[PDB]
Amino acid sequence: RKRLFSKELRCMMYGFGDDQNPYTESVDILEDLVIEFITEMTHKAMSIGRQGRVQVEDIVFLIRKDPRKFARVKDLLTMNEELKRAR
Amino acid sequence: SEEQLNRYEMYRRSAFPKAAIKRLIQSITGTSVSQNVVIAMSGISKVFVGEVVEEALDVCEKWGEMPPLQPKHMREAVRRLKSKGQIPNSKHKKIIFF
Amino acid sequence: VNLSEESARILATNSELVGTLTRSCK
Amino acid sequence: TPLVDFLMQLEDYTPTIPDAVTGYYLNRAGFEASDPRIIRLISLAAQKFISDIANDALQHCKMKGKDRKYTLTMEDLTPALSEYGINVKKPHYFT
Amino acid sequence: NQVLTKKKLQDLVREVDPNEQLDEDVEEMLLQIADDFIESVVTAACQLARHRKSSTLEVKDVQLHLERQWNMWIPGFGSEEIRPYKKACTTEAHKQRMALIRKTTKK
Amino acid sequence: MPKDAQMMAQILKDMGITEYEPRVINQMLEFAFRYVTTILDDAKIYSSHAKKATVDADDVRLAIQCRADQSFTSPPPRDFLLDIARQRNQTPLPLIKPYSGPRLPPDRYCLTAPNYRLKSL
Repeated sequence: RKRLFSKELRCMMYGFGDDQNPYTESVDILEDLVIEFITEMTHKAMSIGRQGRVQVEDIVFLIRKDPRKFARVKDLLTMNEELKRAR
Repeated sequence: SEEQLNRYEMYRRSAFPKAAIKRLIQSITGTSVSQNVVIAMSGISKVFVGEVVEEALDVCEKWGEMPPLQPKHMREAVRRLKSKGQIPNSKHKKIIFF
Repeated sequence: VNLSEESARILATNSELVGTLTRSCK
Repeated sequence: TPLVDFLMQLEDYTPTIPDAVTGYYLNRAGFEASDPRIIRLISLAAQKFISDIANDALQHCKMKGKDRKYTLTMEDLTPALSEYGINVKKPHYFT
Repeated sequence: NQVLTKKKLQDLVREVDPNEQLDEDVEEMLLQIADDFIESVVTAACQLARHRKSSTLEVKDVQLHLERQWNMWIPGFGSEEIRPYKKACTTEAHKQRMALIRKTTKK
Repeated sequence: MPKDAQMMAQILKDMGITEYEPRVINQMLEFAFRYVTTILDDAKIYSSHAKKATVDADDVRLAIQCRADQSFTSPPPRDFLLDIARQRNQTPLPLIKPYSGPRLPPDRYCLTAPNYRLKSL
């Protein structure tokens, strides 16, 4: 595997207080957390609801585990409609 | 100040690209996903990165080191997050009654 | 057409400011 | 400490599990509960544990769509228990 | 030929609470859990390598023992892209025997 | 009575169990269903790890042996209990002080403690 999140993740670590120039072996770690996080929220999402990937079951795991992932997914679903109402 | 305004710019404008996560999720499902799935899944993973870096800078502030983040503060970040159940692993069948 | 060219300008400045030199660590 | 300041929010609460039931299961576990506020805390913490398994099984049932009466069938409780450390595996069709 | 040397262990305690000491009864046991942890990882990762008919211990079977048993995901190594997840290979014999439990129940 | 509940009574009769509750046979069939569907759980993880199509017998043979340490861990063996004892059985018995009142371990190993409780304010 190559790194599909090498330049994007360096902007994000700067966004949360790291540095303007993070180490390469620290973006090596964070790039493998995200690929496992998307895998271990899709392998468990294809057994709940139905054997597909509708987003009405992505919102189930975010409650009762961490409320920040739920309060930041209700903002991305509300603002999808306020950005199509403007057109 | 003049660094807080640059840091707040990177906190909001940065995102994983939707053209790659839609390629990444569909390699796990097999057939297809929707646009409102990729919009949410690209947004939760930014919170999860912000769950680690905001907590890996608590590991670095606890020990006697500076802002550059070594991997010592990053393996410790995943260790402290997993002990509070924040990092989900669907390959460890846990058992609470013994 | 305005949405198509201005989307890549939020990311083009995200390759000029952050991450100028690449580091490593022992 | 949060455990003391929470206990002032417990003087108005009354759990479903009675104090004689909880006060007996602590006796098999190894102590006679003298303070009746410790019995009101282990019973509330164990009432909350049932109230999340029976609630995740409800949202498992309301995610299959039937909307009149919700039956607590094993098909909704068995995936809802696996999120905690209860792994039941019931057989069917004994040959 | 020892792997942990009682100075790396002392810094492992100093990073948690710097005003804390261990006893030599605790140090001689904490040096022993790592001695027993190393052996049980390897003794159950060699057989996964023996299972694949190979003679090299890769990192893909030290992963599968720690994840399944010890609940440890070591991040900074990376794997290959996981194949599309097969969900239910329910067989025909189960599709016809479970279609007899419902046939007696409602009819 | 299915053919595996008719055989579960034969197993208990072959032991020293002549009088059992009738709920036991329903319990020993749930354990026997949970065991084979946990071995075949691990035998499907190991077939995909060696990247084969079916579940062969060498996968089930590994899945049996690689969960006889955590699911069914044993009491310690006879060759280990002899070596632990025969170094414990070589130190002499100590002598006893004449008048020590209640004879007890040091205070960090006993259960004697001031044993406080909350002020019911």
